[PDB]
Amino acid sequence: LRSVNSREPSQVIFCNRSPRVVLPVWLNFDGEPQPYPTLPPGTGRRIHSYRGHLWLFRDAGTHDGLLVNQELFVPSLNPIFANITLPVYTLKERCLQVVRSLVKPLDIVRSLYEDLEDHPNVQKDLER
Amino acid sequence: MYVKLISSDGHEFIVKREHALTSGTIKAMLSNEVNFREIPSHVLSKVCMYFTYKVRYTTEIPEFPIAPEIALELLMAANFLDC
Amino acid sequence: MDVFLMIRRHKTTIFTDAKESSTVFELKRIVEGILKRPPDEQRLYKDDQLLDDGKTLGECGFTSQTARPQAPATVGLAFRTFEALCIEPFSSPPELP
Ligand SMILES: O=c1cc(CO)c2ccc(O)cc2o1
Repeated sequence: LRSVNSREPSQVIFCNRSPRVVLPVWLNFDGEPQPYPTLPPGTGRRIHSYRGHLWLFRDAGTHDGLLVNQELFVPSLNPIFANITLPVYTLKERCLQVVRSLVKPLDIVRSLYEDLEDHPNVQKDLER
Repeated sequence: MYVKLISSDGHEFIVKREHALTSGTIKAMLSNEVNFREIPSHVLSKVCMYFTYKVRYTTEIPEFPIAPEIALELLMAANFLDC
Repeated sequence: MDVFLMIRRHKTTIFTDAKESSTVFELKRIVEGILKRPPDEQRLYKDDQLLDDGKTLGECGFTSQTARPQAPATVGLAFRTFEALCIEPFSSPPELP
């Protein structure tokens, strides 16, 4: 999973249709994730990218996964609109998100202990 | 077609059959009433709200609200029901 | 537009949707199919206010933007003389750990 060094400019608008602070992540030519400045909720940003480049987006504070144009965003030939939205989380994952935000890293089963500690992470999703 | 989901404290929630089939655990318990000995009403009502929320949004999608007081119990129920 | 409701009486709660243009009587028909009671033996309430069979749900304050799927509006139900409106509250959550 890497960006194609096409050198063909592609105009892109990062549109945050989510209540989260979106963190854009660019996968460089070696697959390494590169973070870009964050987007407050409901805000947009015109950015300069290239054709064949790879972008994914997360919650800047918790790294929860987000959808762009309903996982990976690849700028194509022209600007292209990147609609970042909340996915329909599972009720379990949604509960884990809320509990994670109220407790620092409980009368719960040992299996759910590891679920709370298995934070969302870009490197883990990249292997997936 | 509707099914009945009974909480631990006796509350009887009547939701659409296809809504309840979202949880694989509930489909096994139906194959039409289900009694939940471990899930109180203030948790099971949120689960049913999630069924409608999931079927409707699966337009911009709003956040599913979870009050902090019910987060831990809803987590255990969601883990058991695998939804 | 769809409105999302909890029709509640005693320890019963029905999760269903309806059109904002549908009438109170048509909602009683939905209840009839589920609880096997005719509309003439049903009273519907918004909080404490009795709803008239001819008025649409939108007229009664059940709008698509307030009766949301993740937070549905509550319609009180009362069966038949007519019993008083009784809605058993949900259990109380424990103290915050
Ligand atoms: O809502 C609940 C609350 C608990 C415990 O408080 C609970 C425990 C086990 C289970 O399988 C489901 C549960 O659901």
